[PDB]
Parts: sequence; C-alpha cells; structure tokens
Amino acid sequence: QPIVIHSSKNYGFTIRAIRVYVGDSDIYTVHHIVWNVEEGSPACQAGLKAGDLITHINGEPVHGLVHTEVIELLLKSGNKVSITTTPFENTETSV
Amino acid sequence: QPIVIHSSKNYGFTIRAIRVYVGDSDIYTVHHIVWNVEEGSPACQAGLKAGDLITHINGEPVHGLVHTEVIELLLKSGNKVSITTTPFENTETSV
Repeated sequence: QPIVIHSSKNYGFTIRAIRVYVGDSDIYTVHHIVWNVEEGSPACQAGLKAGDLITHINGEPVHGLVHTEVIELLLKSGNKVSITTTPFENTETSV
Repeated sequence: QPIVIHSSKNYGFTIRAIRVYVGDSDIYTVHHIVWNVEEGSPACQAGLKAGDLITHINGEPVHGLVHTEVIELLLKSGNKVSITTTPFENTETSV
C-alpha cells in the first residue's frame, strides 16, 4: 500500500460503486470496488485485485465521491497512478 | 467446492447483502458476501473464506433472493450445510 501502477494508454481495470447492507436493515455504507482487472495489464502486473475496495487515489480520499468523480480522478492521473486499497471483509475484532 | 460445514446450533459466520451498481446508473446486482468467519468455528474448520460470495446453499442458487431469504435457506438446513462460494473474479474474454 499504496498500489503503484505504471502505464505506458490505460491502466487496465474497471470500478463500480457498491452499497453494503448490515443485516436485514435498509442501512448501508457506500464504497468503490475494483470490479475487474484485465490480465497482462499494468494494473494486473501491479497487483491490483478484483474485490479490492479503493480508499484513495494518488493520496486523495474517495470517501463521499460519486462514481463519475472517482473515474475523473483516475482519468486525470495520466501515466502513473497510486491506488490505496483495503480488504473487503470484516477487519474488526469483537471482544 | 462446495464448502461442507459440520455444525451442531451455529455455523460460525456472518453474511451481508451487497448491491453492485453498473456505471453511474441505478441498475444493480445483488451479492451475498461472507462478511466474517469466526475462528475455531465449524465454518473456520470447513475453510469458508471471508470476502467470498455465496452462490449456492445445498445446491440451490441464490440469484434473485434477498437477505432474509438466504437466511431462511441456512436455517432450514440441518447439521451439515454445503455452501458454494466464489471469489470476486470478473475477468472477460478479450481478443
């Protein structure tokens, strides 16, 4: 962390907005997930993985940003981009 | 596959429903994620992996089922439950 991707075109991945619901409730949290990583791509080489939640692009937090805003961050990045990711699973400890 | 869990009355895992949206649209698909697996439980013993998605319960597909319906499939199950899972893998056939 972060994942550094060097491009010569594209980075080679797609992202999707998700909602994660708790139990049977209507309450959710909003995230951006790496949906697919093309094999042989800079993103694939760099170790970016499908299912990874993105928290930052080039150090900028994606919290509160809508899908198109995140895409825009990736597009203006140009040739090299840094992506901070976190596991998509429970990371907390109960006592 | 599938994961075979040998319970007694708790399997030892938590599930969440997630919505994955297409682009900037309001269209989504639903996925049932293994959110947490309790150490030292039947689910842990069975090798159920947090972060993976449930596709079948005792051979029955979960497409089109909401959270409470997936719960019911698990409750109606006996001591042993077979769960089919898949990781996030959205690789396309590109030529």
